[PDB]
Amino acid sequence: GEELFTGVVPILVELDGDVNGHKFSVRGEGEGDATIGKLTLKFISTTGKLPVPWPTLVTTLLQCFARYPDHMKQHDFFKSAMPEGYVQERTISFKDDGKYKTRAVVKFEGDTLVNRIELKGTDFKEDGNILGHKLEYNFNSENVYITADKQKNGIKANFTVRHNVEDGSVQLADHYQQNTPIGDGPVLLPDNHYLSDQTVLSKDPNEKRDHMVLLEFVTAAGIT
Repeated sequence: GEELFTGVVPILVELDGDVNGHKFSVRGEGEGDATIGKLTLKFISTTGKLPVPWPTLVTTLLQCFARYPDHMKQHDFFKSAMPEGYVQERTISFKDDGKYKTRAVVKFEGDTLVNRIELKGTDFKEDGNILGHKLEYNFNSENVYITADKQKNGIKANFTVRHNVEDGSVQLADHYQQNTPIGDGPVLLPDNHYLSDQTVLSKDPNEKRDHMVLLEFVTAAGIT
């Protein structure tokens, strides 16, 4: 499990989405290095312009690349489910707006870690932040809190992303998360801990298509 992440791992992310009827498709590529918990990814909208703001998709677009310090390595559920993988399901509720419902399959295909995501959004107002494209191209990073769910044999996470609106307001995104392993072998189930996130978004100056460059540092903490 954790032996699969000792070196740099190439990454493929494929996303199919529909929000209030607006279909779109996103593909991402890059690499991960869990020794330093580093993610470098570039996503592109293959269906033209994205009908939602890119920041709203950052959390949906590989926590198995988190660096768990040595003293916490028995709490790494994500890497314990590899190579057969795990299913990541989320419900991202946007305040005074709609919600994303995502289901992702995260496993290895050879040496490549593949994240295949289906996203469905409903109840979005066309003049509100998301569909109105009123969110700034930035990201406020915080901690993701993880608890074990022994009965369903996985984990759960509950965190809230704050999106800066162009007018100075803040659009909240309530994330409920579940992860369930695909394989039947036993996995590591953790005590309560958290992932510390550092996220930067940027642009590729030579990329003509609607895209987003993503740099992520994910580290576990909360257990001494």
